[PDB]
Amino acid sequence: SGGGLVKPAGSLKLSCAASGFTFSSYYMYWVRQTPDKRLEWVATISDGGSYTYYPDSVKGRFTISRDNAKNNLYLQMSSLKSEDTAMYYCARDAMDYWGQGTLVTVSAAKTTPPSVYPLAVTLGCLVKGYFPEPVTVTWNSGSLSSGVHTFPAVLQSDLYTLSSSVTVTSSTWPSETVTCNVAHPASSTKVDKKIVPR
Amino acid sequence: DIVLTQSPATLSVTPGESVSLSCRASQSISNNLHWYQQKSHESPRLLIKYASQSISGIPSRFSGSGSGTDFTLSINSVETEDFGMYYCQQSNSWPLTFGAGTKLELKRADAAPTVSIFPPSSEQLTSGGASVVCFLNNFYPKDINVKWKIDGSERQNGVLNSWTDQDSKDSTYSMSSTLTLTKDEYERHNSYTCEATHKTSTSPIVKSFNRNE
Repeated sequence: SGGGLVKPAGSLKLSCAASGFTFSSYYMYWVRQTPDKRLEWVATISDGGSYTYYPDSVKGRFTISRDNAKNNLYLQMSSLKSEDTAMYYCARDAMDYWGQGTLVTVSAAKTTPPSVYPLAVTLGCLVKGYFPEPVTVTWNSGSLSSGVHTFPAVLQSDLYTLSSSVTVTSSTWPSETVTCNVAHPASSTKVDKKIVPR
Repeated sequence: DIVLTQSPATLSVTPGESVSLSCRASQSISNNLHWYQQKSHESPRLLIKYASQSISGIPSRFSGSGSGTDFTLSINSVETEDFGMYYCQQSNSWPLTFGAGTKLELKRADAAPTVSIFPPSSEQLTSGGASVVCFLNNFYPKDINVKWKIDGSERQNGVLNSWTDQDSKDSTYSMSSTLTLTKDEYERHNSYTCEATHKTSTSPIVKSFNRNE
């Protein structure tokens, strides 16, 4: 935990709660995975915390640390750059994970709600120009899952756009209310767009 | 820095076939190489430590071999629960490095694309934007070719595409193509075409509509 959206140059402290082994007998790691799925080594910490190791990449900006008492691993990022955007994991030492991630996102961009446009078989939805990428689309409050295809959002310029398509039966459509359910947690936005004929 | 070149980037394989994934280090790395597995929406799993030492519990079908520069991770007879990413990482040089990875994908019969063109919603127009959306859905040979035709002439600029991972139910692919023009721009032409070429056919699938019906 400790993730989230941060503006370039910001600072942030990630944590890592261990249980199920002896946190003090192991060397810890911080490893990240960038959106383009590339894996990078961020930092290493000795069993007792006397030795630290970092690539040049984050040298002098990131600071790995731990609490053998409270069983905590820390990553203190400073002077964040756009390139630090990624999922961050921790692992015990060949790194043996146990972290489920925690997404850090460095961007100068401002949170902004989407706009939902109906698309009228196959219907579809158009969520356009929203920023903090987390968005959820379900049809008829999820009761209509199957034949659905939400496409990975692609960043236009400063905002995200994305499409979802449901393929129902033709006997069912205009005679039954079909609905696109968009939810943008990042700005407490929830929109219901009714796909209508003609 | 030691760069690890994995190959190939992706590999289509049927359940039951056996595979060998390569990971070549740009320097005698020695036995210090390791393989990881990553399935969709899950963090990495260490499969093999130090080249041939597989971790307790990992199924027998996985086996790693190598020294110096070429390391291979074989899987004798792939199981459904094996499709995902495979990364190798070394541990004897300075910046601890990783490979870009190999995506193991599940081979299936060629599946024909189901195409749909959707003209801009009136709500969007009232905003002054006109997004023409086209969905190419549930095809298999991932390689598909989409073209846009505005009043018969090819249109490359302003096209945005997006693909999906292999569907965990029918192992097909899907993709959406979006052509974005302004309202003025959009209202200057009549017919809009989304044209798709694929392995499943010699002649392209084409779907179209005219602005004034």
